Amino acid sequence: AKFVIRPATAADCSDILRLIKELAKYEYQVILTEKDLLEDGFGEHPFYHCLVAEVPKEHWTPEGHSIVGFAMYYFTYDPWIGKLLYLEDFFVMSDYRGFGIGSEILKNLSQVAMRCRCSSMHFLVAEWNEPSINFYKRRGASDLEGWRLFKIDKEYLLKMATEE
Amino acid sequence: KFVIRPATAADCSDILRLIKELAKYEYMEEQVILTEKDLLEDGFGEHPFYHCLVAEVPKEHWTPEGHSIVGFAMYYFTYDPWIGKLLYLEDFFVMSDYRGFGIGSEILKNLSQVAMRCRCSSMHFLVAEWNEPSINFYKRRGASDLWRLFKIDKEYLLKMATEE
Ligand SMILES: CC(=O)SCCNC(=O)CCNC(=O)[C@H](O)C(C)(C)COP(=O)(O)OP(=O)(O)OC[C@H]1O[C@@H](n2cnc3c(N)ncnc32)[C@H](O)[C@@H]1OP(=O)(O)O
Ligand SMILES: CC(=O)SCCNC(=O)CCNC(=O)[C@H](O)C(C)(C)COP(=O)(O)OP(=O)(O)OC[C@H]1O[C@@H](n2cnc3c(N)ncnc32)[C@H](O)[C@@H]1OP(=O)(O)O
Ligand SMILES: [Ca+2]
Ligand SMILES: [Ca+2]
Ligand SMILES: [Ca+2]
Ligand SMILES: [Ca+2]
Ligand SMILES: [Ca+2]
Repeated sequence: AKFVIRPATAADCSDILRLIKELAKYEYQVILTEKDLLEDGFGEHPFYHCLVAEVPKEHWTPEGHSIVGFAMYYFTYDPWIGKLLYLEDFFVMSDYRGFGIGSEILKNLSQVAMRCRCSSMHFLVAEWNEPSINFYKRRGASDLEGWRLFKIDKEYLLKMATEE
Repeated sequence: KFVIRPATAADCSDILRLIKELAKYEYMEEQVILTEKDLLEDGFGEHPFYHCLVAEVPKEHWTPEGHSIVGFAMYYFTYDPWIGKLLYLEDFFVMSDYRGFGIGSEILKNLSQVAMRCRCSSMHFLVAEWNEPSINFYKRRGASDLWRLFKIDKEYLLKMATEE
């Protein structure tokens, strides 16, 4: 009912994976491990940053968890405009929604963007996810040729890395 | 006769030049509002928001105007919470008169070695549907072709950042 928003620490990684998997579940599997998450976020070069919502013992989940929400983000670069904050995952446990946790994470995300001089914050939302679409729209969000996403998988990267 | 190397801060005027030539190629040169000063700050300060590789030619092959940089790639890392680290190819461009000589292939070898060193599972990138030469260029190297994007601008972010 009351809560604190703070940067994640390494000891939060198990809760982060649990919430990544709960958001995946809401959108739809997840093959990332706690160890990856730990190395990728808290090693020498962080590949993502996380804000976490923490509730007092009074309001811990039935399973005993203090962390009831999170956001995962990273920076991207638009070579026409400049740096962007990219919001990757954003989720509050179903029983703690509607009490301002979300809005507080978004204020903290907003602060990061201004500190870091991002012109905009970018994020994906599913078509069917109507409550989230309206929630974002209320806060200023607009929606954005025809350019296709391509990927080259590690087996082909390996081939090119190791040909001369 | 060419070397692929990491960009240095002194290469920023060339990077902007090639950013603009790629946007022209993509029918969108008028969108480029980035400056050389932004590139320098964003690329060559405390926190780089992109990385760049450049193709430099020797004196005997400099462009008619005298430039030694004839190609580049701009990249950054993103994070897929289901999978882990990804290498995201933002811009990839070789000046027309210097295409067909192995430069793009060699840039792609260097990108693939970044992905391997960094343990990225895949390299992701956008390709316009009209851009047939490049589509086939990438498909011959293993590329596979494979939800609404919202933004919140600076003024709305500042708004959320500064409220109780
Ligand atoms: C992942 C991405 O990058 S995009 C996808 C975003 N994530 C999701 O959709 C996952 C499911 N949803 C959620 O986890 C959350 O609802 C979030 C993250 C979207 C928002 O977090 P919350 O803590 O619920 O936000 P907060 O409490 O500040 O406000 C939510 C708003 O919805 C309303 N609301 C939320 N729950 C309820 C409810 N059960 N009944 C009535 N109204 C509700 C609130 O009144 C509030 O309204 P406002 O827009 O007028 O301020
Ligand atoms: C972010 C993005 O991905 S945006 C889209 C990419 N950019 C564009 O479309 C802009 C126009 N394109 C460019 O400027 C590009 O970098 C490209 C895509 C044209 C590639 O750069 P290039 O230097 O032309 O590539 P490179 O010269 O290595 O290879 C092109 C072809 O010539 C052949 N080739 C080049 N050099 C040699 C050589 N020395 N011996 C034999 N064959 C050669 C290659 O095999 C390749 O053909 P393939 O597809 O059959 O293998
Ligand atoms: Ca996500
Ligand atoms: Ca910053
Ligand atoms: Ca220069
Ligand atoms: Ca681009
Ligand atoms: Ca690395």
